[PDB]
Amino acid sequence: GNKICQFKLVLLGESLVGKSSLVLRFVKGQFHEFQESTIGAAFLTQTVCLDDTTVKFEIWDTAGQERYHSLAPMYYRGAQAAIVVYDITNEESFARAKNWVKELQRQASPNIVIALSGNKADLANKRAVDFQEAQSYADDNSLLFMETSAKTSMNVNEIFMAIAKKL
Ligand SMILES: Nc1nc2c(ncn2[C@@H]2O[C@H](COP(=O)(O)OP(=O)(O)NP(=O)(O)O)[C@@H](O)[C@H]2O)c(=O)[nH]1
Ligand SMILES: [Mg+2]
Repeated sequence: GNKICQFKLVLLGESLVGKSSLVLRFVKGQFHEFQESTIGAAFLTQTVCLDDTTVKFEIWDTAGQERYHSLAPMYYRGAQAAIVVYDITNEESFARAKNWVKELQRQASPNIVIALSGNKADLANKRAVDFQEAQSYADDNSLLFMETSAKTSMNVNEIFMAIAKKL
């Protein structure tokens, strides 16, 4: 197909849940066991083929540490989609993700497409967040949910493509 679409996507979530790893996996096909905490935000782009449309993602990978919270609107204002990420081995990171969802629903664009990534799914032997519980939470709040693993690549391209399809 010859159609071309471009959308702005932002990743939000508690520090260490794997936002930069998810983006690096999707954009560069890389995964680093040792990834330094992001300062402010990082920016990357990736273009994919969806049906007869070429979709380019402009991705803002935000730093999740609390000291950067006040910068968040600079990154999510104007975003057409967001991926809120938590770590399936850490319930507090899941609670933090719910508060990011609330902030987006109240302060971001009214028509933003919000996805929820239960990341580090490869560490299911240390699970702290029940899959069905997270799926129900996502369903009830109109969020596109998938468990992902930036480490193994599980559902990484899938979550970005599912978002593209809904934009
Ligand atoms: N097992 C596993 N480790 C992962 C996964 N995704 C990220 N990690 C690891 O978790 C750590 C932090 O990842 P990183 O992507 O930097 O997290 P972040 O959410 O960007 N942190 P910040 O918000 O501070 O920038 C790294 O050691 C990374 O290798 C995953 O899917 N599985
Ligand atoms: Mg990061």
